Amino acid sequence: MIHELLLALSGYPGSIFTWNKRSGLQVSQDFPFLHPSETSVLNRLCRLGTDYIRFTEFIEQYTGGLHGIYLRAFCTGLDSVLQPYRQALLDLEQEFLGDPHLSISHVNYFLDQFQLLFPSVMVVVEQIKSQKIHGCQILETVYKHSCGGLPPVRSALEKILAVCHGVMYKQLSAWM
Amino acid sequence: MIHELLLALSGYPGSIFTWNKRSGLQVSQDFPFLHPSETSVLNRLCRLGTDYIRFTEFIEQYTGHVQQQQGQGGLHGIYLRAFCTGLDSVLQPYRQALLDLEQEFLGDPHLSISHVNYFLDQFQLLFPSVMVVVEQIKSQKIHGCQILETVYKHSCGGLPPVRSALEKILAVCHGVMYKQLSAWM
Amino acid sequence: ELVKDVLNVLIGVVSATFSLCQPAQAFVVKRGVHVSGASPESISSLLSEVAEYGTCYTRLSHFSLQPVLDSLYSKGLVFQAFTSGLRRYLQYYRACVLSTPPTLSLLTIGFLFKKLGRQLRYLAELCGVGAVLPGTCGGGPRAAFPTGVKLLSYLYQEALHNCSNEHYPVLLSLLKTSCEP
Amino acid sequence: YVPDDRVLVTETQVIRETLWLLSGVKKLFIFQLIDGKVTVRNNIIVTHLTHSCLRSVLEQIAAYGQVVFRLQEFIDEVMGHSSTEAPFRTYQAFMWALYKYFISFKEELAEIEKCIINNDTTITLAIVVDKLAPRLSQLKVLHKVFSTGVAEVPPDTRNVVRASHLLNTLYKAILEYDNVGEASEQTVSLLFSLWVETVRPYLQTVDEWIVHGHLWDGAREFIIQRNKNVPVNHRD
Repeated sequence: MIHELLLALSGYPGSIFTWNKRSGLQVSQDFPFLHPSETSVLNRLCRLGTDYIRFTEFIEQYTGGLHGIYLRAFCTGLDSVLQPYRQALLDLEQEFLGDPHLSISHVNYFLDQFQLLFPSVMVVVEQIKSQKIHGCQILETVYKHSCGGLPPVRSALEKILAVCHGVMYKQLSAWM
Repeated sequence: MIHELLLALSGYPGSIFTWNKRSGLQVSQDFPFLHPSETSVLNRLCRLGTDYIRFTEFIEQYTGHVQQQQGQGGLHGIYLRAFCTGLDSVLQPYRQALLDLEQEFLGDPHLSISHVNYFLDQFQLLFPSVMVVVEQIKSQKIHGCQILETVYKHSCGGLPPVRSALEKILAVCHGVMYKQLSAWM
Repeated sequence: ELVKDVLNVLIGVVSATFSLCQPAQAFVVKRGVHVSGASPESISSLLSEVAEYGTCYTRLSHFSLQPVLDSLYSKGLVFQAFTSGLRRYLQYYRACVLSTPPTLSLLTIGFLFKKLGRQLRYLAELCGVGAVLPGTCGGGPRAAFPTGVKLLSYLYQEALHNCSNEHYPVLLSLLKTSCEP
Repeated sequence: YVPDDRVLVTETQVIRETLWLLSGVKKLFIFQLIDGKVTVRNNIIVTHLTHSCLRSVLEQIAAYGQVVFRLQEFIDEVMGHSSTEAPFRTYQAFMWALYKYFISFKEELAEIEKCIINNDTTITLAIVVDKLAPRLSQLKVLHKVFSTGVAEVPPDTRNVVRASHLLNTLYKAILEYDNVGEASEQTVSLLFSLWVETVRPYLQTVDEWIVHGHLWDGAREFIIQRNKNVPVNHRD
C-alpha cells in the first residue's frame, strides 16, 4: 500500500486511508496483509497528512468577516511556505519505484523534519479561525508566534511574515 | 491518421477521410485502432479542411474557367474574378501553414493530432470569418462594386487576424476599381 | 517512393501523358488502380490533377509545335506569329519546370503549379485544344479556331475581359506577337 | 463480497485523456459527459491505487474540465464554429481575448504529451499535477471572472447592458489581485490583458466620435445611445 500512503499524505481521500472531518485521516481496519503493528504508524502519518488536508481546506476557502485582504495575503503566504510540502511529496515517489525493499519506516526518517513544523503552525490558523483577527492585526499574531524556540517554526512564520508585510509596505506606499 | 490527414486538409480526400459534398470531410466513426478520444478531434480539423475544399472550389470556378461567351453579372464580373485572387492571396498563409506540417508528419517520426489541432487552430479562427463572407455572396447575389461594401463592412469586425485577411482582399478589389477609374477619367 | 516523376512529366513521358488513343482504356497515365504497392485513392486524386495540367501542356504544345511556314493554306500569317509567341510561352514553361529541385514533396508540387496550371487551362480552352481529351472530355468540343481579323479581334476581346487579371501579360505578349503581320 | 467488474487502465492513458479534456476537447472514454457536467467513468481502475481514490482525483480534474469545457462551450458559440446585422463588437473582442491565452496552455499540454510518447523519463500523476500547478491555479481565477461576468446574465437583455456588466467585472477582478502583495504576479498580468482587448470597440467608437464627429453605434452597442441624432442635428 505505498502509493496510497503517498496520495493521502498528499490530499485526496481513498479507502485504506479513510477520512472524517473530525478525526482526520484514520486507517482503522484489521488488515490480514500487514504486520499487525502497522496501522498506528499510519495514523501518525495521517496526522501530518491531515495537517495538510484541514490545513489546505483553509487555503481553498479564501482567494468582510475573515475574508479580509490581509487574511488572503497570509493565506497565499500559507501557499508559498507550503509549497515545500507539496514538492517534498513528489520526490517521495522516486525511491520507492526503484528499490523494491524499502519499507514505510523509511518515510518517517524523511518527513519527520516536518513533524516540528505542521502542528505548531497549525495553531496559528486554528487561532485566527477560533478567534477572529482582521486587517494589519494578522501582521501581529504572525510575529508573536515567530518569537518561538524551534528554528523550523521560527522560519516558517518569518517567510509568511515577509510576504504579508509585502501588502502593508504597498498600502503604506500609496498612502505616502 | 499519419500523412493521410495532410492530404485530406489540402483537398485530396480518400479512404479514411471520406469526402461527402453535404457534410464535407468526414471520418468513418468505427475502428479497431482509434479510441473514442480522437475522431472528434479530426472533425474539428475536417471542418477547417472542408472550408478549404469549399474555398478552392469557389476560387477555381470564377477565374480562368469562363470568358464571357449568358455571362451574367450577378454570377461573374471584373470584381468577382479579383475577389477570388485576393482570396487566393489570403489562402497563401493556409497553404504555407500546411506545407510546414509536411516536413514533420514524415520529418519528425511521431505526431498526434493534438499538436495538429493546435498548430492549425490558428486557422480555425480565420476561415469561418471569411466563410460567412462567401456565404453572403452566394446568397445575396452580390455584384460589381457592391462587393466592396461587404468586404469593407466585415473589415470592421474588430478581430485583428480577420481585419488583415479581408484587408488584403480589399487591396485587390480596389486595384480593379482603380483600373476602371484610370480607364475612364 | 513509388511516384513523383510528375515534375518532368508536366512536359511528357508517362505519369500524365495524353497518348492520342481510345479515351476509355488506351488514354494512359501511370494509374495503379487498386493495391499497387500501397498508396490510397487520395494520391490518385492528386496525380489526376497534374493529368489535367499535363495533358493540356502536351496537347497545347502539340497544337503549337508544328510550324505553318506560310504553307498550310488555312492559316494567314498572323497565326504564325501567334504560334511563335505561344512557343515562347511553352519554352518559358519548360525553363521553369526544369529549374525545380526534385527534392520537394508531392504536396509542394500540387500547390506550386496552381498558378501556371490554372492560367494554362485558360490558354488551352481559349483555343480548341483544352477540351479535347484530358480524361473528362471524349474528343467532343473541337471547333473552329479563328484566323486573321477574326483571330486578332477575338484576341483583343480576351485582353479586355482579362485587362486586370493574372492572365493579362500573357495575352498582351501573344497580341504583341500577333500584331506583327 | 460480490465481485466488481472493472477495466484496468494504464495511468498514461488517463494522462492522455486529461491533456485532451484540458486542451478543450470532447467525449474522452475516461471523463465521460453526463449532462454538460464532465464525470469520472465509474468502474475504471489501475493497481497501485484503488477504485475510489482514482475516482476522487478524476472528480477534481473534471471540475477543472468544466471551466474550460464551458469556456470552450462558449468559445464555440459566440465565434460561430457550430443574427444578421447583430455583431456585438464587445463579445467579439471578448471571446477573442479568451483564445490567444489558450494557445500557451493547449501547447504546454502538447510538450507534455511529447515527453509522454517521445522519450524514456519517468512521469506519473504525482509528477504532473504538481507540474501544472502554476496554471490550473489560473483557470479557477478565470472561471470566477467569467462565471460572474457572463454566465450570471439573464436570457433577454439589450446590446447596452450585456457588454456593460463585462466591462465592469474585469476592473473589480484586477483590483482584487493588484493590492494583495506579490503572492502571484502571474494573476495581475493575466487579468490586465483581458480588459485591454475587451475595451477595443468602446475605445474605437469614442475615437470616431471624438475625431471624425459622427459615431457609428450600430446594433445599439454603446451607452450614450445616439438614437437622439435620428430626429436631430436640426432641432438644435
